[PDB]
Amino acid sequence: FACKTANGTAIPIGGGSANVYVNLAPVVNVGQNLVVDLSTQIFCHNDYPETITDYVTLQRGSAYGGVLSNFSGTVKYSGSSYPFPTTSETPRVVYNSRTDKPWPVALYLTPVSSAGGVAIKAGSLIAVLILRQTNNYNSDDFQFVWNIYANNDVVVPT
Amino acid sequence: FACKTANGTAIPIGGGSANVYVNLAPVVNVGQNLVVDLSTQIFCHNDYPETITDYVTLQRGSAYGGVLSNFSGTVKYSGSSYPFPTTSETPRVVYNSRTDKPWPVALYLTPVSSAGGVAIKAGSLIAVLILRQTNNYNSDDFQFVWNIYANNDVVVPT
Ligand SMILES: OCC#Cc1ccc(O[C@H]2O[C@H](CO)[C@@H](O)[C@H](O)[C@@H]2O)cc1
Ligand SMILES: OCC#Cc1ccc(O[C@H]2O[C@H](CO)[C@@H](O)[C@H](O)[C@@H]2O)cc1
Ligand code: NI
Ligand code: NI
Repeated sequence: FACKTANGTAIPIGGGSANVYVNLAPVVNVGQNLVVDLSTQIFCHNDYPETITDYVTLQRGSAYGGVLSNFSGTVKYSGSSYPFPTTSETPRVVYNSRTDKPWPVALYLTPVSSAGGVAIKAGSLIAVLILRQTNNYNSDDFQFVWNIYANNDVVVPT
Repeated sequence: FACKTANGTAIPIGGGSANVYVNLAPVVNVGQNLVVDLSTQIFCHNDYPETITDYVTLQRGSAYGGVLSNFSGTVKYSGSSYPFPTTSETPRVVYNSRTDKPWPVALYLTPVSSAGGVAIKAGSLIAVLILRQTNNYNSDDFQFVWNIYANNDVVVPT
């Protein structure tokens, strides 16, 4: 089991850490949502699916920088929604193919009501998402840690 | 099969990730190349050359930060040249000795016409190069992920 990012990098068997740079809507008004869809960015696969089932959770999601201070939101993982920053590990999603498949994580973020002007700075860390991978085969229990960065400023107009 | 960097770190049998810092020409004009030769830094060896042949490709090369935004380039891998960021996995290089041999990868980067001022920041991630290793012996298929960082600022004069 290993993962890769779009036009990007890989975190190999055994886990590790990587940076993911995402383009964000440049303007988001109070009452609109900023959507950070990692399912187009992070892809994973099972290396021996004919005998091994891989189990993958979002063990934890935390907010940083402008997202931490100026937005509130939720995280959607494989079709269910949870608080973000997270309060517990999600249910497992099964990976059972050698073909790269999306990690089905998306953040749905909305400006706090007093936010105005530059709410997220270009180049800044906005989130850390920990993918936890286990299996039905051995004692493997690995973390794949994704540091998520904004490529551009996001402005909340006034 | 494992790899190390000169005065540096190691990625052991089975693959993994490591960080590599490179010195860059401090001033580079439109129409000139920054040459980043990793073959003097990254070295690999075969752990059982008497019965095993190791096959090593450049699986993917990706650009980040100032290189992604301010440069275009190519990669030379074992005597052939390709676009960088890459568009496919290269042909293989054979490793058949216990003696350290260079991984023969070099990047040639040239500023785009909008580059001006500090086009690459000191300390910043500039590229990821993924070495994929297999053999003629078993099912081993491992990735060695090299994160390339700039040691110094590179300026594009205006
Ligand atoms: O002889 C035939 C074979 C084989 C094979 C054995 C283990 C293995 O582990 C990785 O791939 C597994 C499956 O994706 C993971 O569950 C492990 O955590 C680990 O990443 C992958 C392939
Ligand atoms: O009885 C003596 C023996 C033996 C032996 C079997 C496998 C092996 O794998 C490593 O070294 C091999 C050769 O470098 C690699 O192809 C593998 O992927 C792995 O890194 C090394 C030695
Ligand atoms: Ni694989
Ligand atoms: Ni060795």
